[PDB]
Amino acid sequence: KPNYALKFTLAGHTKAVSSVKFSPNGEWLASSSADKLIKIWGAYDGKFEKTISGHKLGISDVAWSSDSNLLVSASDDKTLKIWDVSSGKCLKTLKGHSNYVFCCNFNPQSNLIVSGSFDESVRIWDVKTGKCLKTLPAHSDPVSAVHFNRDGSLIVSSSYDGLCRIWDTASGQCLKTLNPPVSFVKFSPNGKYILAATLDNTLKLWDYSKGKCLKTYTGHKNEKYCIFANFSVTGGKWIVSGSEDNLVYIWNLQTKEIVQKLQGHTDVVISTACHPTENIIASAALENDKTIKLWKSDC
Ligand SMILES: Cc1nc(F)ccc1-c1cc(Cn2ccn(C)c2=N)cc(C(=O)NCc2ccc(Cl)c(Cl)c2)c1
Repeated sequence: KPNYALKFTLAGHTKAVSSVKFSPNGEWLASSSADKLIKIWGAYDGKFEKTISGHKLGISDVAWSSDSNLLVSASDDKTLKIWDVSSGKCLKTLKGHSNYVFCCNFNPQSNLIVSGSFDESVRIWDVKTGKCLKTLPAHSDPVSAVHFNRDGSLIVSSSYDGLCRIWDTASGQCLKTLNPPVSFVKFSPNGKYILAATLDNTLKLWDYSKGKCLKTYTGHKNEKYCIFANFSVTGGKWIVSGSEDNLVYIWNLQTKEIVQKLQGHTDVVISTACHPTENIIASAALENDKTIKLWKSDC
């Protein structure tokens, strides 16, 4: 069992925190917020580094490029923005969605960005030009998550419509459809499995090639919000997720037993992230809390 303990509470956002992500080189934590700002924090000392501003409405999501130099943010102003982290400057504004942009990610090469929107579409953008390359009529309800697999050849998307769809990046064509609302989806690190959250207090680990569910994780509270979930792989093999009972849940991946519930937040833990090399979790909560917490375990 892990023994995550609170190391830092990061305060500064003035509305709900929407997403936290560690940079791939492990050095930074980025946070987005309904307060229209991105904040950058030291991953190991918790130290506030800078605020990045420019969006006209709340930010739902942020994601890092592979070299840790760029960020992309998704916003209720219906755009995404590409940021140079070291200068804080907006490089591109990605325009095209007809409703709030909810989720975003770079591919491993980081020449592409994928986005999902309340307009029920998934878009694929060129990082260099900022132009939309493809619009996928992906779903029949808001898109809750978008994720590239390990080499970027595939995109997985999820939606309130209850579907999880896998797309061929190069052509935009749908390869597989896996119905309670699906509130989150992500590829496993090797790209073989998919972790999917549904709004019936349930996480499931699917085999992608087989199209069958392998494990089911329950005990948390998730019926209203799209809550990030993670594979923790630096120590023991865990599943990590937030919860609407203000706790961070950690399951043993193989046995599906809840092995730790992290107490401290005073609102829904909407986002969790796992550090790329250290046994460190970042968690962030909604507007009655507005803080980010950094936790460290020996295993
Ligand atoms: C707090 C905040 N502030 C802003 F300014 C803008 C957005 C948000 C926000 C963030 C998250 C976490 N998050 C973000 C990206 N990703 C992949 C996530 N999991 C979730 C929600 C949510 O649950 N909103 C209702 C809802 C229910 C069902 C569906 Cl289907 C959808 Cl799409 C949304 C809202």
